[PDB]
Amino acid sequence: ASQPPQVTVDKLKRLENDFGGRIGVYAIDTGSNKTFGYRANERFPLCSSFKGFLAAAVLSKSQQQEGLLNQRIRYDNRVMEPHSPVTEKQITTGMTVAELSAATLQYSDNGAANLLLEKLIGGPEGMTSFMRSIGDNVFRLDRWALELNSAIPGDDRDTSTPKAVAESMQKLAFGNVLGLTERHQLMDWFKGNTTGGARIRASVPANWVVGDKTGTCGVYGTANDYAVIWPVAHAPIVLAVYTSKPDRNSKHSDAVIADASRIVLESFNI
Ligand SMILES: C[C@@H](O)[C@@H](C=O)[C@@H]1NC(C(=O)O)=C(S[C@@H]2CN[C@H](C(=O)N(C)C)C2)[C@@H]1C
Repeated sequence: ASQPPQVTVDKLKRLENDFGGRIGVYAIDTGSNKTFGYRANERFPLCSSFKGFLAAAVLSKSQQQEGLLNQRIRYDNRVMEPHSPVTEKQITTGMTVAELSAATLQYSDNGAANLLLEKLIGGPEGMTSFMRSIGDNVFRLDRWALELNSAIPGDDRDTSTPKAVAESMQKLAFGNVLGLTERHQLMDWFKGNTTGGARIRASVPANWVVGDKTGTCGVYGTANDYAVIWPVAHAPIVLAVYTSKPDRNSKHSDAVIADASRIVLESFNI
């Protein structure tokens, strides 16, 4: 009862032509295992979207280190990265590992990301190692939170593919790589994300539940979102939407991400 894949491709190609850039998508119906991709194996910059996987890496570490989420981290006199809305307010108090993970995912706090990378996960190399450990052989993180957003065409640093992002989200949300407590916590963090209102969330009816993480590099019209979507009385759908434009000076488009998401989700004829 689903739409022919070529219909969906044809719609995405027209949207690409309107956008003036590249759109890559992959979606997984976790109940039927039906999938759909377009440019699904092309690399796109992750931008800040890696932070959802960073939070997962922290939870995986906590599953083996009792009490890790409650550990308090202080960062007096640290120079805080731009776009650190939570960490810049908690210097006097410090923040727990859980609070840092929630902030990095839900507010895209760069300071929280670099604090977790430095102090728990082992830098970009350790982030990449975590993804390898769940069978993602595509993801790579090469640089720290600010520098990874250059989004230069042809530069494979700090990239993944829509398929790999969606497949890794599926593993983390519903597979065995995290325990029940950790899955539930990860999903609750994604559900509370605050930066995705104009992207995948804008593509679904208001009574569906979404958990997501966005990325906005700020150059090369490059922006993205990936999500778990719970339709009414239907198995969850995992979706990744990544975009870029050839011109350094172009702006990204939230609306194109929302429209691509709508096209892909409608193709499952839920
Ligand atoms: C490198 C980092 O600084 C960015 C990562 O990609 C941050 N993460 C994103 C994101 O999309 O998640 C924004 S965009 C910002 C978060 N939402 C705001 C927004 O959508 N507005 C103001 C409309 C703007 C950061 C720069």
